[PDB]
Amino acid sequence: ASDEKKDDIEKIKSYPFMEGEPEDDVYLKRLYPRQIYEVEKAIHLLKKFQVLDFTNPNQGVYLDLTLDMTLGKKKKVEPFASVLSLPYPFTGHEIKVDEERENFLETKIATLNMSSDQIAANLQAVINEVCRQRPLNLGPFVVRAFLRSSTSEGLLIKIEPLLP
Amino acid sequence: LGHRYVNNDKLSKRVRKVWKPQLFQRELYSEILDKRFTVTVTMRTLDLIDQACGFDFYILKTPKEDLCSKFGMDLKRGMLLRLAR
Amino acid sequence: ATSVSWKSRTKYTVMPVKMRKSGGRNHTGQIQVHGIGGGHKQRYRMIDFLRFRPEHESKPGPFEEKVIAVRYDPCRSADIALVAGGNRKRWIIATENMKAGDTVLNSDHIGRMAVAAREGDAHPLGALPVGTLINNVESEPGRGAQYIRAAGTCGVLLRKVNGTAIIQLPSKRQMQVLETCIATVGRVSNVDHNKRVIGKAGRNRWLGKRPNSGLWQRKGGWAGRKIRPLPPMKSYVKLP
Amino acid sequence: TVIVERWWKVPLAGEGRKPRLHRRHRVYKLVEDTKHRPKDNLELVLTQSVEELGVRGDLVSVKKSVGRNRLLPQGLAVYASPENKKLFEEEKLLRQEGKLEKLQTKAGEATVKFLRRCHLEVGMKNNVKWELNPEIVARHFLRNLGVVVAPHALKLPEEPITQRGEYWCEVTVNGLDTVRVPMSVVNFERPKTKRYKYWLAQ
Amino acid sequence: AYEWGVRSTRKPEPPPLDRVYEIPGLEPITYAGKMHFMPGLARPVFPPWDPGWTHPKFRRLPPLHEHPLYKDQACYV
RNA sequence: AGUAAGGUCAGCUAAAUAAGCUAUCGGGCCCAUACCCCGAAAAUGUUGGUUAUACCCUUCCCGUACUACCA
RNA sequence: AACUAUUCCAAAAGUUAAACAACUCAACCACAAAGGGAUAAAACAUAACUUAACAUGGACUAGCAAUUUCGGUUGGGGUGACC
RNA sequence: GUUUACCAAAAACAUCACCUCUAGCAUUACUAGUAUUAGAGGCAAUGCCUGCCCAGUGACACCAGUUUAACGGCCGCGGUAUU
RNA sequence: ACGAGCUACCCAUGAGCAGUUUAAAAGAACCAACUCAUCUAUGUGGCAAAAUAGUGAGAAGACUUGUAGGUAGAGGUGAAAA
Ligand SMILES: [K+]
Ligand SMILES: [K+]
Ligand SMILES: [K+]
Ligand SMILES: [K+]
Ligand SMILES: [K+]
Ligand SMILES: [K+]
Ligand SMILES: [Mg+2]
Ligand SMILES: [Mg+2]
Ligand SMILES: [Mg+2]
Ligand SMILES: [Mg+2]
Ligand SMILES: [Mg+2]
Ligand SMILES: [Mg+2]
Ligand SMILES: [Mg+2]
Ligand SMILES: [Mg+2]
Ligand SMILES: [Mg+2]
Ligand SMILES: [Mg+2]
Ligand SMILES: [Mg+2]
Ligand SMILES: [Mg+2]
Ligand SMILES: [Mg+2]
Ligand SMILES: [Mg+2]
Ligand SMILES: [Mg+2]
Ligand SMILES: [Mg+2]
Ligand SMILES: [Mg+2]
Ligand SMILES: [Mg+2]
Ligand SMILES: [Mg+2]
Ligand SMILES: [Mg+2]
Ligand SMILES: [Mg+2]
Ligand SMILES: [Mg+2]
Ligand SMILES: [Mg+2]
Ligand SMILES: [Mg+2]
Ligand SMILES: [Mg+2]
Ligand SMILES: [Mg+2]
Ligand SMILES: [Mg+2]
Ligand SMILES: [Mg+2]
Ligand SMILES: [Mg+2]
Ligand SMILES: [Mg+2]
Ligand SMILES: [Mg+2]
Ligand SMILES: [Mg+2]
Ligand SMILES: [Mg+2]
Repeated sequence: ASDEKKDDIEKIKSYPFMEGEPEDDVYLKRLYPRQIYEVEKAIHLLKKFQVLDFTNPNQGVYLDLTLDMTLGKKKKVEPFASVLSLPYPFTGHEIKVDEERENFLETKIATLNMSSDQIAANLQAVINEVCRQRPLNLGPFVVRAFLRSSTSEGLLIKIEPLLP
Repeated sequence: LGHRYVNNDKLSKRVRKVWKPQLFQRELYSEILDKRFTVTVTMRTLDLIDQACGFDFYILKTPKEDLCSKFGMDLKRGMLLRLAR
Repeated sequence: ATSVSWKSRTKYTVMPVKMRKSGGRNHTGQIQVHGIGGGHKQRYRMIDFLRFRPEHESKPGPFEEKVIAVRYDPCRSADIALVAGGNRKRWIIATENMKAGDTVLNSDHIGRMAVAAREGDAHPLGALPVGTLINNVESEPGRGAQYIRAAGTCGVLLRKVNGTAIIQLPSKRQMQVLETCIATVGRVSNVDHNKRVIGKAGRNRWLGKRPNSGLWQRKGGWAGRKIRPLPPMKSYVKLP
Repeated sequence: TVIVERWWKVPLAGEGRKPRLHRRHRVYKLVEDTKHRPKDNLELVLTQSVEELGVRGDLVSVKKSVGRNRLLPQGLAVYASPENKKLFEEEKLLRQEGKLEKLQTKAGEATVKFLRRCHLEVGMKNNVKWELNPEIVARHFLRNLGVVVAPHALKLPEEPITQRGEYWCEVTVNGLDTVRVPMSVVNFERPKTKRYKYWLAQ
Repeated sequence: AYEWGVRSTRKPEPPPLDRVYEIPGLEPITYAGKMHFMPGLARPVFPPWDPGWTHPKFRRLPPLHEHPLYKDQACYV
């Protein structure tokens, strides 16, 4: 494991984050850290953002996961592609890997019009699927999660409870 | 003023060494006298000023043995007479 | 014991002033520069380096002066010329062919097109033509002439870009300077000072140079023909 | 300030007597230098609101160099002495009892400053009919200007908008400061396409 | 320009005043009481010397404009 | 005198896997010679000891080399 | 070592800050663009750079220079040899 | 011309000449000067000349590299025209 | 700590070089004052802790010389004789 990417993993972990909407009704995203964590709220917000930013109801949610696919031992593990079919496939899918190996993966989850319960269930399957490559408990495998739609930005999913 | 050992080894050469404080040029404001003095101060003096929460507090709280400056004693005497009078 | 420098005169005067030799001894009294001492007694002439200097501030316009005589100055290797105008006289460095009964124009008005370059006129570098030979270069506006004053030394203007002039010093080193600095057109007088031949060891003693020491020093690594690239241009323009 | 200790031990003198000092007791060694330490921060109470720091009467742990050079000499802040803190704490009680602070939090003041000079691009797609409501307008702040806006805070001019144009939006922070920001409704563009067309070209 | 004075040859400026004179409302302690120099005591500041009775030789030269025949117009002699 | 130090095909070099070039011998090309192309032969100064030899040591022999100073 | 000169780091002073690689295969839209098939996060938990003259601490290079010695036996010492 | 005053007055040192090297510039030296200038050195007028060599060392460049009017260097063995 | 009243060099301020030969005040020439000290002989506790006698080199210059000041031992000064 190179020390350059170890610094990157330390940097992303050091990014501040806070729970809930602050006291100020209107505030800058620069001034206050990320607030949106709930998966159910995030899925509803993406559907809401579809109404706010009027587009097609069907949108492919290409989730970005800042997965810690490194720092198992002093020698880094190699990328692979584990294929596991989702319980609610969108209308076996390969798990692609970053060309730059910057510890982030872009894998489609499901369509926007799918219910939040099914999409969240697909998310839980993805979390277990990606960790199958290195299921060891020596080092954490997931650092941050960012769920973005086709016409929306990602949200910092509170993925820590869903890790086990 | 003192000596030192090169490479911090006892069996090495004995060398005369002089350590000098780093001096800075600052102008300070005193509320009692309402005048600005351009005084050669050190980083430790500024830390003591912040520790005492005031330039006037630093002069009036630190004793003679802690100040070790005739300008400081005269500065204290000027302000001490200001309060009493 | 601390000594006192002879440079105590405060008011400018054309007449020669008394001068005391040093001999390489600093104010303390120890030798600092060797091979100096025992020269012929000399008098110093007060040389006015700043070419543009009006008599009064009431009329800051350009003025024209007249050359009276060209004399020999023991201190410098060039020839100085007496110049009178208005109610004052000045000793200024004479160019290659300055003679008696001649008129010299001093000006600072930077004109757009050009100004004809005469052999004695002093004009700012912004108004001189591109291909002009200059001497008595003023490094900064109002500072005075410091560069190019030896006998036969002349610098050549190169180009004027974004209101800034670039000149070539006699050492073939480019120098950048603001175009408003005053400079003199021409070559410094006494052109054949380099071709002068000293006939005997005594003539060196008359000039004031003592003989070198007799210690035999083996040459080190510093010696030998060194080929080095020209250093970059020296610029006195302060970029904000 | 240097800190040194003697190489050779000094014999004791326990009756309040000055000990005997020898030449070998002059040999020091540098154990630590105070200028090489990672220096701390200085906490100060602000007596006037700063552009990027907190507001009038707030606690900020600013850098030590800044406090002694521009904050304290200019009167923008005062030393955070324990006696000085309670003066501001008691001062807050008077205003907040009757809701008279109107000073905003440390970030709240910066929100006003940014919104004073800002422009929002409300990108709408004409392929489907769109109606602008305060919930929609708050979305564009988060994406374009990076501003999180409460849905109730926005006060639209109450005129339904169905075509692109120029309008105004009223933004209120903490119910104390009201800011009227320019509104620019233009056709929506994909940021990947938008940045390619304009930023990459120019 | 190039002024013709030299720092060493020119008369030195007066030494800086002692720090005691800078403290408002504080009478300095000087050695003027013992009318001789003493280390550790502040240097006194004296008013300009004013001889009650004028002396011809030892007085300062009067200014040129003090002469009754002084005139603003510049005459050349 | 002492010390240093070397010998290898006819010759000069490099390796101890005794090779490379040239010379020598035989053949081809040309009117003939040389060049050139092709093929073959050829050695570890000497004695002894180095598992056994060779690069090593020893003995013999030739030749090379430095130094021989203060009074 | 000091000292002189060269270079780096630290101290000190100051300056600026919230960010870029689509391409429509279908197809909406009179345009300009659009929607489906991604438009993230992040910049760094401060960061980056400059700093005249003086000047402190810790290193690098060079100049100059400081401290101290230069074994023994030997048919006199050196040389060769020996311990 | 100069030197070991008090055992060496010289073939030694200096010297006109030639050449190399380092420096773009202000209030006490150099200098009240500014590269035809001023320092750190070598060799000795003039005349004819100053050959080859950057491997090593040193210096510069501070990287490749460049420098000997920088310190310094500037070859063996064997055969071959009657002798 | 004290010493540049001798000596090495320099900064001030002064003072000397007659005759002779040459368009010459030319680091030219003959020869005094003057300044150095080549060779030999006396002298060797001597007149002298470096001299006397004879003989010599320069003698308008990089020359002699008076007064006074400056540089001080890890240094000063030096047409290098340590
Ligand atoms: K001259
Ligand atoms: K014997
Ligand atoms: K002689
Ligand atoms: K070389
Ligand atoms: K003296
Ligand atoms: K006598
Ligand atoms: Mg001169
Ligand atoms: Mg010379
Ligand atoms: Mg010599
Ligand atoms: Mg006891
Ligand atoms: Mg240091
Ligand atoms: Mg010792
Ligand atoms: Mg020995
Ligand atoms: Mg012995
Ligand atoms: Mg013997
Ligand atoms: Mg031996
Ligand atoms: Mg002679
Ligand atoms: Mg002698
Ligand atoms: Mg003599
Ligand atoms: Mg003699
Ligand atoms: Mg020649
Ligand atoms: Mg010759
Ligand atoms: Mg010679
Ligand atoms: Mg010779
Ligand atoms: Mg040669
Ligand atoms: Mg080379
Ligand atoms: Mg004397
Ligand atoms: Mg005569
Ligand atoms: Mg003569
Ligand atoms: Mg005699
Ligand atoms: Mg005699
Ligand atoms: Mg006789
Ligand atoms: Mg004679
Ligand atoms: Mg003669
Ligand atoms: Mg003394
Ligand atoms: Mg010495
Ligand atoms: Mg001499
Ligand atoms: Mg010698
Ligand atoms: Mg000797």
